[PDB]
Amino acid sequence: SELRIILVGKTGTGKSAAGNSILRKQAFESKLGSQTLTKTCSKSQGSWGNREIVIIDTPDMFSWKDHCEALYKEVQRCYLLSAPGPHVLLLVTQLGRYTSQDQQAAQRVKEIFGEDAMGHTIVLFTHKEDLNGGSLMDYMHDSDNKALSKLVAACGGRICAFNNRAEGSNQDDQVKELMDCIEDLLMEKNGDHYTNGLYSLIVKEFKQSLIKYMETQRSYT
Repeated sequence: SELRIILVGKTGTGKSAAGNSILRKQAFESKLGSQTLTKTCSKSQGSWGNREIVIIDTPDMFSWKDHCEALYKEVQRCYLLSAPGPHVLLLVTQLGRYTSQDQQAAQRVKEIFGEDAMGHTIVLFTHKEDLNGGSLMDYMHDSDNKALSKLVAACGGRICAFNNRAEGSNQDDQVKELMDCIEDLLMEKNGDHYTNGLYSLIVKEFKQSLIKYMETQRSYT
């Protein structure tokens, strides 16, 4: 009955702080008034509605253009920490600021986890206060950002808004909204988690397979 979530997103959008909001603790390094840069994967756990939540935070470099040795090592770490596969990938973006770099982060999710990972992805929008009291759905409807529309479509319209600084009922409400989105997704998937050939495989063997897998995914994109 455990729920495994992987966090991804463009640098500066606040994915680690979103993880902390969900778990209601300082699970991942994130300091008010400073910019976060996550160098290595880590995991933390909490609960919601009597089930255990396992969150895997990823290095910022997953979202970048790079293919260094450390990248392959950390991807293998991410797969080991999230095995036998994530129920949800949470792609973290800042409201009103979906740029080429967010597009790259989305492309990298497909590269690292497979294009079909979009079918278990939910788009988070941080800085929800910038809706100025309007609804997120109206914001999506009225947005002329074509790349953002394409991401939201790939994700089956699954979206949620957060203020990472939320407290009390504001915090409880945003986490509940996310959990409701997750529950709807899992109902539709008969409770299935996402998986792929690399999860099935689960150090040198994995590395070689991952490089080939990523190359294949780049072509599809």
